Order: sequence, then structure tokens, then C-alpha cells
Amino acid sequence: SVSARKIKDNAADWHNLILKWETLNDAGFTTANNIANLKISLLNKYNEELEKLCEELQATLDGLTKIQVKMEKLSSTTKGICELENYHYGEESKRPPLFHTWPTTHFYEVSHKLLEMYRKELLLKRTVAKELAHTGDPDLTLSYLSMWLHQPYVESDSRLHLESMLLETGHRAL
Amino acid sequence: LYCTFYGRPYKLQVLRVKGADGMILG
Repeated sequence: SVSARKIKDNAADWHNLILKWETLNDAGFTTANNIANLKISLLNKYNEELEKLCEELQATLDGLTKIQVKMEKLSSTTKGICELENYHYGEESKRPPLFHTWPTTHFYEVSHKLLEMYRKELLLKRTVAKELAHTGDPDLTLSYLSMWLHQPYVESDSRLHLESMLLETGHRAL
Repeated sequence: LYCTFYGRPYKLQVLRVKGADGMILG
């Protein structure tokens, strides 16, 4: 019951942080489409409006950086139980009582993979926000907006993997 | 020194400062 409370804590933390990431990405795509429309509307034919749009894009980015620091705190938390338990149980314990059948190394594998995808996705978003207001080629602007919208460093299969944790924490009904 | 030029971050290092009383530092 000691480890049970923290595994069902971390599953709920993973689910709510993914939903807050999605809401912040939708607001960021609306503001990036506005600043692209403003730059093409001047180039077909200001600095206070452009600087204001850049400042609130930076506000969206520091919100995402806060979410990234929370995901960092979630994986080190889980890594610990790995050691403590594995060591104390020592070997002579090929019977670890978890919830249904998993060991904790699968929880390390799932949290490590999700941390790697969201950590690379934040660096791609930082490069898009760095280079978006200074380009002039509209193929490159459509490319940069597509990299914001479609999120190419996040696999779909990991979302299936998150459902495996929700079948192994019992928040959802079986 | 930090500034953000239209979203792009810029970092500068101050080497020499000369002021209006006529003293030059290093």
C-alpha cells in the first residue's frame, strides 16, 4: 500500500500533464497562425503588436517548460522504487507482489520513453519559436506551422502504452 | 546582457566602457 499510492499518483499525473500539454499547444498554434498572417500582411504591402505576440508565445513556452520539469520529477521518483525494492528484496525474490503481473522495470521503460519524446519535442518547439518571425519564404512558414501542429517526435504507440498503465492502475474500470 | 530581438535570444559580453567624465576601464 506504500508503493500503491505513489503508482496511482503518477498515473494521474501523467494523464493530466498530457492534457495540459495539448491545451497549451492549441493556444500556441492560434498565436503562431496570427503572427504568420501579420508578417505576410506586411510583406504583401507594428513592432508593438509583433513584440506582444512574441511575448505571449514565450509565455506559452515557459508554461511548457514547467510541464517538462514536472515530467523530470516523475521519472526520478519511479527510478527509486526500482533500486530500493530490487536491492532489499535482493534476489531470492523472483516473486515481486505488484498489482497484477508487472515488475517495476516496465514502469521505468514507459516513463523513460515518454520523457525522451517530450524532451525532444520541446527543443523542436524552441527552434520554431526562434526562427518563425524572421523568415520570408512561405514554404518554410508552412513547414514551421506543420511542425507545430503535427508534432513529429511523438509516437502514437506510446499513447497506447499509457493506456497499459491505466489498465495497470485501476482508475479506469476493467 | 540579454535581449530578445523579435523572439530571438541574444547574449552579449561587456569588454570596455568609457563614460562622460573621461575614464576608460579595461
